Amino acid sequence: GAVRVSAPARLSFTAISLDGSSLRRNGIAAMAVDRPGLTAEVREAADGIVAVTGTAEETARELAAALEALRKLWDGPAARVDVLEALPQHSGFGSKTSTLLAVGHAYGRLCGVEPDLRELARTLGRGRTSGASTGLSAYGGFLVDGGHVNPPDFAEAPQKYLRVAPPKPVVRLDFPDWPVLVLLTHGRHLGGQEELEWFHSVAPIPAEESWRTSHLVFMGLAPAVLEQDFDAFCAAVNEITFTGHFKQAQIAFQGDAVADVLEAGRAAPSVDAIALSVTGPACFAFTKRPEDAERWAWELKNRGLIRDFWFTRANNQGLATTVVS
Amino acid sequence: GAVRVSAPARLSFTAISLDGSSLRRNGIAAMAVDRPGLTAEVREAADGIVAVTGTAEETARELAAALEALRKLWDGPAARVDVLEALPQHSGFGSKTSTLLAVGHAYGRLCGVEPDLRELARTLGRGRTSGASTGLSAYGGFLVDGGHVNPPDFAEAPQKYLRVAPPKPVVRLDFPDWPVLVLLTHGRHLGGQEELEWFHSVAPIPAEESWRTSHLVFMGLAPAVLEQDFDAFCAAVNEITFTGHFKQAQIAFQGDAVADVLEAGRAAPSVDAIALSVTGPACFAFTKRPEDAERWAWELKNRGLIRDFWFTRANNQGLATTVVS
Ligand SMILES: Nc1c([C@@H]2O[C@H](COP(=O)(O)O)[C@@H](O)[C@H]2O)n[nH]c1C(=O)O
Ligand SMILES: Nc1c([C@@H]2O[C@H](COP(=O)(O)O)[C@@H](O)[C@H]2O)n[nH]c1C(=O)O
Ligand code: NA
Ligand code: NA
Repeated sequence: GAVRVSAPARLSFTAISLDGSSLRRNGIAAMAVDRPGLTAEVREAADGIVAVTGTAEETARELAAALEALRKLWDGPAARVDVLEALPQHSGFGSKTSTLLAVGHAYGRLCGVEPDLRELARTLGRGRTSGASTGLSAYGGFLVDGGHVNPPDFAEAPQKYLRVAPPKPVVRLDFPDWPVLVLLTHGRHLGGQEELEWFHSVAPIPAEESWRTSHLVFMGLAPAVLEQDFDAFCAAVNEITFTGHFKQAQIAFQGDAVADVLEAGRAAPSVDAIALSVTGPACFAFTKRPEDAERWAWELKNRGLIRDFWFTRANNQGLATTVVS
Repeated sequence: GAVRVSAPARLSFTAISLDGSSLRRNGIAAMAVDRPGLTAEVREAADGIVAVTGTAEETARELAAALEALRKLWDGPAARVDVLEALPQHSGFGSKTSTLLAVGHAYGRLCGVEPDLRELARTLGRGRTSGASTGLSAYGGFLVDGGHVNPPDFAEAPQKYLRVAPPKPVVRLDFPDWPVLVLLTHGRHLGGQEELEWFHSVAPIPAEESWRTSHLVFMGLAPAVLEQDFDAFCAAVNEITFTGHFKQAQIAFQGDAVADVLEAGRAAPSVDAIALSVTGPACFAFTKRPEDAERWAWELKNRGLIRDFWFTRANNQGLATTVVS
């Protein structure tokens, strides 16, 4: 037998609370989509040897380590995982957390265990700052996690904390039946030390900017999703993309390759709103005229301003498993 | 037969978005408690004449009008409602909405109808600004509604809007198993035109203040509730009570009678946090030392600084109905 697992990608709108005086830090607004997706089959390894196929080396080593640990934890068989459809690594799709939880849950099912995904996340050391991928793995839809309570020492040295349980979702909603335009831009994958050094230049952000981001997320995005108000939703997405303090810093860190696409989407009458997922290269867009947006993205792809584009829709469930032979 | 309905009071922490440039207006953070409570019995009026007992005149006239309308709407019998336990009127307990929805739903049950409470609210003209009482009637617990999308004209004349469907809850959580100390202060019930004139002096509030209130609510109160973090919860409640721009204006409008109690609660080591519900007179407090807080409130009541006090707990369900004879 095999356990077949499917999971959605995570698209992130913004991180919220990154100032040096707030009661809490982090917080992520995010949604789940069908494409790109993860599709993987977990079965007993014939030779009793853990085996991983169909991912980049970093994720494959990490899946092997996860399977060797869960094998010891649940006293299960050595597993092979064949990843038939991989989430693109370090592209703004939340691939590591989404894949570790999907495969872990699947191996869990193979072991006759039904794991808590927040616990599995903890066990595999995921969602230290973000609860987005962890929550969407469980629920799908649109979600905002409440990040982490800040300690009394926080105001003194905000840089030590900002950088064991993943934040639970303070908002979880079904995403309306609106199509999502995914835009794969030209974008570098960021340099670990270049990134840490970049983050320590931008953060802590002004307190007022944390507050405005909470306001745009909780009193902009989230009610628009809940009330299925397309115009309200797009107004909030654009306010985040084009005015969000931390988002602006992410766009500038990625540079012209992403900025040119966001400005093109804003300019285009076929694109009602557009966003950068994390630091990309994945951007995502909303349109009440997808026929027009298709034609717009096809020309950007021809010109070589983007590498690729596709329409997808929200996943309002999270991961799914089937037994197959 | 009779339908016996019980419903919790609504305690309000703060209104959120009351500036002249925000994507949305209003928004309420609130919770449901057992005491004060509503307890009412709805039966067929023997003489075929609508009858209301056990409330103040304003609410009684309004319940009669509601029963005469729902009678016509659902083609039901003339009802009598005996309100055995009334929510105190205009005291910060959300009595009108809570009572209209409880009695309407009960009469509904008498008519063999199961009404949508948001629709019933609309029908009876409730939750024009607040969704707090409407949502807590349905769910109980702790909730934050997302208020109302602001029109394009809003930025021009914010005063026209600020002042048909009630806002749905963007956050709904179970309240943890913490006791709530209710403090009934000396407080005037506000003058309709004194209030409208007061509101037009304070609102619109600065944009930065709207943003900080969203931040304290969504990235303060709500995650603390979700994670059952008492110290985090109290830190957020106090930040709202003592620094909330709009809350400060409500305290100053009510004056010394409420301000003296809030300052006493803040000063008291037995009171970890305290809040004013709307403009009161009801305040409410949290304590990890309720034995000490009991002794503190007993002395304030003896001295005559408060009229009354009681402990209660959260109601995590909303209204409940039973059939009785
Ligand atoms: N910069 C991040 C992250 C980081 O990605 C990593 C994976 O996250 P998940 O896939 O577990 O959700 C985390 O380390 C988080 O810091 N998330 N959202 C953002 C954002 O800017 O919106
Ligand atoms: N100033 C209000 C109101 C008003 O009370 C009335 C009843 O509300 P519900 O009982 O339907 O929730 C509404 O008209 C609202 O404007 N609510 N919360 C507040 C607050 O300051 O927190
Ligand atoms: Na556009
Ligand atoms: Na105190």
